[PDB]
Amino acid sequence: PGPCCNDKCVCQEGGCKAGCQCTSCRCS
Ligand SMILES: [Cd+2]
Ligand SMILES: [Cd+2]
Ligand SMILES: [Cd+2]
Repeated sequence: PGPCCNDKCVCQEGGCKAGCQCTSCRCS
């Protein structure tokens, strides 16, 4: 159970989660 973009920038759609550490999706 990790974050969302640990191995999947899921912002392009809606796969992210309440743990966006990645830096390639302007989540909020
Ligand atoms: Cd991302
Ligand atoms: Cd994310
Ligand atoms: Cd995101």
